[PDB]
Amino acid sequence: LNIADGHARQALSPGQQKIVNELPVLWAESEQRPVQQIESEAHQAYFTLLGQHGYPAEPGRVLSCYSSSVSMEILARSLSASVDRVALVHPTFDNIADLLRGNGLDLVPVEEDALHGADLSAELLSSVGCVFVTTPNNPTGRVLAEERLRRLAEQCAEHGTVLALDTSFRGFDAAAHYDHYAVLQEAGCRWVVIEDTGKLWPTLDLKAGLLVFSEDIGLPVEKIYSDILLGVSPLILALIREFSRDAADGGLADLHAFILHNRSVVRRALAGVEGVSFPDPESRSSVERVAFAGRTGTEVWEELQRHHVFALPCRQFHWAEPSDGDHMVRIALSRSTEPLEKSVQVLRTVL
Amino acid sequence: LNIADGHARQALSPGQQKIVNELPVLWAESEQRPVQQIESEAHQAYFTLLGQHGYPAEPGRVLSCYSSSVSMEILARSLSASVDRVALVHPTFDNIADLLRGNGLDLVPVEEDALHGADLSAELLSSVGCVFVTTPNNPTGRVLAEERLRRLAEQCAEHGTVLALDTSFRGFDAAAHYDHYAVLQEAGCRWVVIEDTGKLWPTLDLKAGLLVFSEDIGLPVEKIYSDILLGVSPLILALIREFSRDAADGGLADLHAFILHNRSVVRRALAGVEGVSFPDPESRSSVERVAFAGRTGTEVWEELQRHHVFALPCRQFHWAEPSDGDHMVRIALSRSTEPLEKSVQVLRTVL
Ligand SMILES: Cc1ncc(COP(=O)(O)O)c(/C=N/[C@H](CCCNC(=N)N)C(=O)O)c1O
Ligand SMILES: Cc1ncc(COP(=O)(O)O)c(/C=N/[C@H](CCCNC(=N)N)C(=O)O)c1O
Repeated sequence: LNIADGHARQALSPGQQKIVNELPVLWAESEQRPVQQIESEAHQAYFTLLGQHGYPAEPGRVLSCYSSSVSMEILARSLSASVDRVALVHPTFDNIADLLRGNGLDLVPVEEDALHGADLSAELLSSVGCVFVTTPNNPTGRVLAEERLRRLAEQCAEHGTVLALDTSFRGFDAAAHYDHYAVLQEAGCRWVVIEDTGKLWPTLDLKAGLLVFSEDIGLPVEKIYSDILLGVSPLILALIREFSRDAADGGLADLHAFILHNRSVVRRALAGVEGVSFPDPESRSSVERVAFAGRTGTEVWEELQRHHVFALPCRQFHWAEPSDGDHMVRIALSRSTEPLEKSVQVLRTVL
Repeated sequence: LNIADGHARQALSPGQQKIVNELPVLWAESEQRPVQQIESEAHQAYFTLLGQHGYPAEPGRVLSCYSSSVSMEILARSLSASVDRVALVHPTFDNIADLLRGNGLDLVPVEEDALHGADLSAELLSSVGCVFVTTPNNPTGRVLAEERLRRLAEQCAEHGTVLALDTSFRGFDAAAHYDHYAVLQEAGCRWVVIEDTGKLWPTLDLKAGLLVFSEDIGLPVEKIYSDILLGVSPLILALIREFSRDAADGGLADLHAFILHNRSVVRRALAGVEGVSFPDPESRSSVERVAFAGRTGTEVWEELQRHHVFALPCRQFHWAEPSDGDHMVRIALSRSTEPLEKSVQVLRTVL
């Protein structure tokens, strides 16, 4: 009863199973056509699916990577020559912090209330070479609103600061489907976006990170990318294209309704308990934070393990101040509903 | 007419076509069995296929990565924690150098004749924390013989040096099919090997790098691997498993015969031209160097392009002295014979 890893483990839909049934046809197509044609079609399907109409479609402005984390490694190393300090949203997915810090960058935490609620201080922006924002954020689900993205982008441009976005959870929240690329190109900061197909669908970790960057980024992303790969499998791009097309023809709506149901299953199952609260009431992400007073997320985690239920304590996400996450756990929602409901039912009895 | 990229673009055999036809069955399998089980089966079939029987089969000793270059990035960044200087075979695939140099390692080139023909000097082993050998080497095809691998491993153990091997081309040459792991364990040096499935078969870049290391490696490979990925798709591991089994069942002998045929087609078209010569007469790799007098490899490439034939100039492999490769191009042999044959007929008239 794994509710820890955020990737999708629910069954395929009928439309998605039909895609999988035609994998030999996609293989034939991948053998027959220029990879670039399929990649263009995959990018267009995925970006247009999620409202990113102004993405740069000239071949080579979007670099297909095996994963978001590969893209992130390329970005961190590309930053490390010219940047000492990154302002990083806190909490966020902890590997972002480990990848930046492992490549020699010093991190400055920016709390969410500060990031979403007001302009960043000039003193901060002038003291960092990059601002890095996960939107929708993991674990909180919080979406950087369009006006805030615009003001942040403008401020980064004013300060010569790179604006980097990790938009991996984009597909789950329509609030994140306004055209980010329009905003960034309009603002004219040096920017980079890491899109990710890998959390949306149960494609057995067949996915791509998509590293997108402004023409003036002034970082060696293209070169270091080239150092790591020539490209991703056309079969995976064809897969992405088809899953995006199925998503465009109602699949995406069905996925939102399914995550909403599982989020509901979780909140109904725990609402009467303690002492329990749900810090992110408006989140539509595929992961869910749960907070409780009295006990520690680590304790709760330890006890759930005894019952073969595996969630995540939240300490790891508060990468600058782990005690900040002492009283919360994270629960994965991209799960078949029956196994998910068993999981939180154990959680309820433990509490 | 692409004869540049090393990856395989020849037609599927009947038996490989049959594996592609079962991709939906392998998908359902991947959904239903623990990834670790499939991974162990994939590893066992690939290592055993190529004679690497003493590979450490305990889970977690073989780290499955999206590609050999991802494995290489992990190794490079791990080395930089405690190593300043790496001795690297020269020429070799230039990403190996660009990844090491880009993670902050200083490179000492070791020409192939030094590496294969004599012990490494005490002066050299006093100055480097790692020796890195690509075997079979790309682009030369040169195979590190068992006697030299043993002696190299003995010297690394004596000095405390890490011995690192890149064995992506292993499957093409039966001279590389003696058990490298037995040699490395016998010597007791710190060692790391990057195996790669992606050059052998036309799998549309569905592949894994396999990062294997001694228990005393004393480098943070497990931590850095974990920061970049959790694992590779079970569908890709299942495919590796099935392609390795088809190869054990005669595929591999047929592939050796196919590559030999195509090498003969190239040499048939060219060995009487000019001024033309073949630097690596004994190579059995899927890539082939051609030398010429008078003109430059870059200039041959430009003329080939005009006729829509894309080969590779060799400068980039001589990563410490590119002018060493000024008079050579590389030709990909993992190609359908007819396109390859058109390609060299064009290259013939050019020369
Ligand atoms: C905002 C964000 N950006 C990037 C990544 C990197 O994903 P990647 O592994 O490279 O495919 C994550 C990962 N989230 C983790 C899944 C861990 C990887 N899952 C997997 N099985 N491949 C989580 O939320 O549990 C993330 O939340
Ligand atoms: C000894 C060696 N170790 C690692 C690599 C990295 O392999 P990877 O691209 O990560 O799957 C190569 C690559 N050889 C290059 C292929 C270029 C990549 N092709 C692709 N389509 N992804 C060649 O010889 O042409 C190599 O020769």
